[PDB]
Amino acid sequence: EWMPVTKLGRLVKDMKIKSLEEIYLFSLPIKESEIIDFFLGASLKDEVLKIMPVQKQTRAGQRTRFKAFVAIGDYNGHVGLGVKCSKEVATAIRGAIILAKLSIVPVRRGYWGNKIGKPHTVPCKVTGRCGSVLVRLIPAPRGTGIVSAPVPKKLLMMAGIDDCYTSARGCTATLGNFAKATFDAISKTYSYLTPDLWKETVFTKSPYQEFTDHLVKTHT
Amino acid sequence: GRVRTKTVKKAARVIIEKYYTRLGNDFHTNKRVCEEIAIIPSKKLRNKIAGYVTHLMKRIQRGPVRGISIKLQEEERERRDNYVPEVSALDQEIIEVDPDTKEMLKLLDFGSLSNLQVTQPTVGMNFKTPR
Amino acid sequence: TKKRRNNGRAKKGRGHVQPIRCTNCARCVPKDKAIKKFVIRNIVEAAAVRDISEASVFDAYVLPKLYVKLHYCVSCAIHSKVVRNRSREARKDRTPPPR
Amino acid sequence: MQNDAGEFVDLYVPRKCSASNRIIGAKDHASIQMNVAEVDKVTGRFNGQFKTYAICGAIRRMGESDDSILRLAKADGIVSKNF
Amino acid sequence: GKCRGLRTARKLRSHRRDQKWHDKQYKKAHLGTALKANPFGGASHAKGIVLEKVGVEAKQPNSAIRKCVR
Amino acid sequence: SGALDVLQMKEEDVLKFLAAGTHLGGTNLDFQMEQYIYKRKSDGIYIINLKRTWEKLLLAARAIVAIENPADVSVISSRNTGQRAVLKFAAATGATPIAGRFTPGTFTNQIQAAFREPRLLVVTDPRADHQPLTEASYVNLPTIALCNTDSPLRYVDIAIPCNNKGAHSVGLMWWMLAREVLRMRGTISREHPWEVMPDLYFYRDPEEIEKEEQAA
Amino acid sequence: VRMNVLADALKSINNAEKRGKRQVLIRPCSKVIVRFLTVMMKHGYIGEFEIIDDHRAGKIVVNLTGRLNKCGVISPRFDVQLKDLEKWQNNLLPSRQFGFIVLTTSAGIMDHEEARRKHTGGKILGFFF
RNA sequence: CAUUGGAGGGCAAGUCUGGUGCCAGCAGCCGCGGUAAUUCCAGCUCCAAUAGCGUAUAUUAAAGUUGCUGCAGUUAAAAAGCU
RNA sequence: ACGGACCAGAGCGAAAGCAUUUGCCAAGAAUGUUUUCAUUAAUCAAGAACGAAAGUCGGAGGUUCGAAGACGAUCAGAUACCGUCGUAGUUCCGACCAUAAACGAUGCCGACCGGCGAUGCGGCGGCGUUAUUGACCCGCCGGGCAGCUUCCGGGAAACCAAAGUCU
RNA sequence: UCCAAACUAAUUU
Ligand SMILES: [Mg+2]
Ligand SMILES: [Mg+2]
Ligand SMILES: [Mg+2]
Ligand SMILES: [Mg+2]
Ligand SMILES: [Mg+2]
Ligand SMILES: [Mg+2]
Ligand SMILES: [Mg+2]
Ligand SMILES: [Mg+2]
Ligand SMILES: [Mg+2]
Ligand SMILES: [Mg+2]
Ligand SMILES: [Mg+2]
Ligand SMILES: [Mg+2]
Ligand SMILES: [Mg+2]
Ligand SMILES: [Mg+2]
Ligand SMILES: [Mg+2]
Ligand SMILES: [Zn+2]
Repeated sequence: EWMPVTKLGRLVKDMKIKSLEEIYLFSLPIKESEIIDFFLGASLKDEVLKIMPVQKQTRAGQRTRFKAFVAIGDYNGHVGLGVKCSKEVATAIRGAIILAKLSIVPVRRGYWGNKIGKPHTVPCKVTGRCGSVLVRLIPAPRGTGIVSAPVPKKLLMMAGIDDCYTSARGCTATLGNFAKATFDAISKTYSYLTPDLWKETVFTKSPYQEFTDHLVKTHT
Repeated sequence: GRVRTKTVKKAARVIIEKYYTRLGNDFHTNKRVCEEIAIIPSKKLRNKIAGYVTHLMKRIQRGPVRGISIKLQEEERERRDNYVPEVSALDQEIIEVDPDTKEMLKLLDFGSLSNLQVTQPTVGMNFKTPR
Repeated sequence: TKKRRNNGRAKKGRGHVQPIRCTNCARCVPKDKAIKKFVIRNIVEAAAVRDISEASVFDAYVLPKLYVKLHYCVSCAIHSKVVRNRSREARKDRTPPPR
Repeated sequence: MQNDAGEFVDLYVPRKCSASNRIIGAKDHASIQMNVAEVDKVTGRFNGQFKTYAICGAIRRMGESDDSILRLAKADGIVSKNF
Repeated sequence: GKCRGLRTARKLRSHRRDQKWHDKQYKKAHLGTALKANPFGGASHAKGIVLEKVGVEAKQPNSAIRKCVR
Repeated sequence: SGALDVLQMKEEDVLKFLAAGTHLGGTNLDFQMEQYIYKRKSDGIYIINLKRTWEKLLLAARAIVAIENPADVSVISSRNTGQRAVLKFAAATGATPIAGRFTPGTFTNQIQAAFREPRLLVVTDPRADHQPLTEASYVNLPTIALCNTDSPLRYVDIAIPCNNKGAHSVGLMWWMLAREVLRMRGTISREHPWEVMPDLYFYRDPEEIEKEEQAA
Repeated sequence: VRMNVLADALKSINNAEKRGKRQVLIRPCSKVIVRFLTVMMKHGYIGEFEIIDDHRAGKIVVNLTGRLNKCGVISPRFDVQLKDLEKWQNNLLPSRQFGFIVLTTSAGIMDHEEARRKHTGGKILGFFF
């Protein structure tokens, strides 16, 4: 019973966009959860990272709402992270899955050395930065595993990063800035320009452009 | 303390847009109209809605009202909108320019263009406000 | 924390400015810190100007002025309501109040 | 980009800003990709062809995307040389 | 900042050796004053003689009587 | 645009630009608008180079013809000197006009009523229309702007150096733009003038209206 | 004062890179900089650079391709043996796949992959990636 | 005939039952106990590592809390009054 | 004794600090320069000069003000606030003393990195006004004190064009 | 610009 309300949501439902790669090429702002449910559905696994209570002092006692940290992502290079504060536990956990789905980013995997098989670790030394926390991701060799704190390990496993050495800094006792600084790190593995990507970009035309005809008789 | 709430002001504006042809400047006439075209639950509300329509009828009669589209007024400010005089305002055939305006036209390669009578530039350089 | 970018005074390229005394309570205030108020209040109080001018021995006699430059400390200028407290973004505003 | 066998092991190759040669990221939502129409050399009507330029958002937040597209179109000769 | 030059090892080694004294765990393990002050004398255990049974009151909010020996 | 003699300026159009006063700029100058300026006068007024503003205006026209659905181009003027020209622009070219107050979230708040997702923005003034320029940086949306000497060119992607302050010079630059859209599409021809008479687009003052109703 | 000319050269190239500029002035030209830029240019991170002679320590205009992430110098020029070179590799370079440590060996100013081939150590100048 | 420690949280494992009622006690740390104790004393269960396992003390990592790699020094500890 | 108004987010000084007129003495920055020398430099344990106020020791002087002191009030008390007197001190000359929220709570030298409008000094250029080389006007260059503005970047943030160029 | 000081050891959210 999902009716899309966006121009991008119409082309997804009408079987015109075949993967998220056609969206991530053009940096199109995802504003609907079902677009992620359409492609990556029945492959995503969720996990609640922490339910922390926050309090607002009022003139009649305290106004406690509940804040929810939800990790999402299939184990093959996509990770979201959603934060939502609500008055109820189940209300917060539901809505923070949506915000986690609207932040699915691709994770570029790379090789430590001797590029044999499938890419298994981070391509180079990246570093996230959130709050006082900076989380560095160092490329490990093959059977190393993820040598890290238990909070970003749940984020790095859900990217299909098999191998990483992790350095941390700052107050990692707050989980919010320590989950985001991890999420800021793996979301710039594509933002970094290696020598592999110096070949000039051929320009494919935009999905709002290569369906102007299918779009105008249906979405209008 | 006679301030009218939003449920009276919102209902009165939708009546006039739908039924401007029936309304006048009599309260008691529009009192009978407002019960004819509307399911108003109470009589004391009915006098307030009719009392604010008749107040608006004077403002509509003098000029336009912010939020109310009158088809007599909307379609006849279109003559203000769709207006073209018999001569354009641009075809002047003698255009007062500066020597710097003329000297750019030479670098624009239109120095052989017609007159565009130059004016003497002001010798003051008094163009800034005192601070 | 720091509340104003200058420190409530106009001392930038020097080390020490000479002090003056508050005209309301004689507190030593640096000269750039003090709330300066130049008043050109008339000496006549225009409720009384139509009595002084009808009683003059002249006909066209412009009444004189009174030129007092007042100084204030921050304590007295607030208490006299010469100045007021402002919002955090409204402190960053140096245009004087209009006339 | 590829393992030593030659298989392209990637999800996608990202675009590069055609004025700064840096990666247009996944969530760089200020990054545009505009098209400049091509006209024929005789009548000046739209023939169906176009040039594609992409400007990343940081160059766009800098306020230099104006001169950037202006320089990228003087290389194709779309803008006149005597600008 | 810090000196980085290639012959500054003495400046770096001596500044370090002076600034080691400004934390607690180095200071008490190298003065010998605290080693002089604990009654074990650098040992883990000691045998003694009970002189007296003493009652020690607990610090608040706790409100018990802690049974100790002198 | 392109050193094609069919796309050149055709001096008929120069007398329009001098009669409206499009070559006149402000007394102060933005550093990024420096390349479009010819020379400052004696009264502080900068002179806009008309060769520069002809190339960008034709560059701006190529960006609109590259849009397939004509209503994907959205045109905004919040300042009243230009609200008439925007409506009559989209009446010809088929664009999507937003006259008056631009409500925020029009491009970002996907649940409300007026939520349209364009592919191109054309505005009148970067300082006055800063709000949709700011929101166009959230949705990958390139913007064309009419710009003066003192305009901040932040999210402007094609700037047309003009006089967007006078009423006669706002409407002319919208008129010259609409004419070059329909010529490049081939809808109207360029062997004969166009039947619109460019003072159709000019903003007329409310006291200027009623003073000629007895004259006309 | 200015103690190190190579450091002020590489800091100015690094600042103009992230500002997105195309060209950059490098004030005083030494021959160590020129030999440093060619190693950056043979591996293709910078364009052609023009050297300007003004009858003192000249100036260099450098074309920037937009490929450089970080050109850094190492102070002091620590002597590096071939035994210790791989420990500098995983402290300076972001990956084992790209990036170079520039050495000055007796056979000239070299990147670190060439010095393994030639089997020689040297003092470290800087790095770029 | 398998012990040694635990079961509020850190931290794997019970809102079980009985006693005690800021007492006796526990508790490295935050804490628990003043009459319905998820923490005491016991029974039942359960957990952990196992012929081993607690506890005290020196010490190393954790500690980018001594910082060569690698710390800070506007307001958190801190740039000498100035040359 | 003190130098008001003029007197400023203006100047000068290493900082402390510096304001009536005129004369004398020595200093100095910045600018100008197709002069000269040719690395003479940068930062600095030890050492050295300077260092408000209060205080100390000698002389001189003491108008104002005023610790201490004495009263008058207020007060439950009031050896405080407020008032009335008033020592040392405040003033100068010659020695000491070496500390201040001695603060931009921000070492110094150097490089690079956004705009914009002003300001002070020096130089240069430019329509015209005005006086018998100055005064205004429009810019340019360099050092300076600052401001506004910015998603440069940074930061725990407040905020900083430096506290930026730092995993 | 008159005065205006103090606040269970008796605990359980
Ligand atoms: Mg001082
Ligand atoms: Mg436990
Ligand atoms: Mg240790
Ligand atoms: Mg370590
Ligand atoms: Mg520390
Ligand atoms: Mg402190
Ligand atoms: Mg200091
Ligand atoms: Mg005077
Ligand atoms: Mg010393
Ligand atoms: Mg003294
Ligand atoms: Mg004496
Ligand atoms: Mg008294
Ligand atoms: Mg004294
Ligand atoms: Mg001190
Ligand atoms: Mg700092
Ligand atoms: Zn006072």
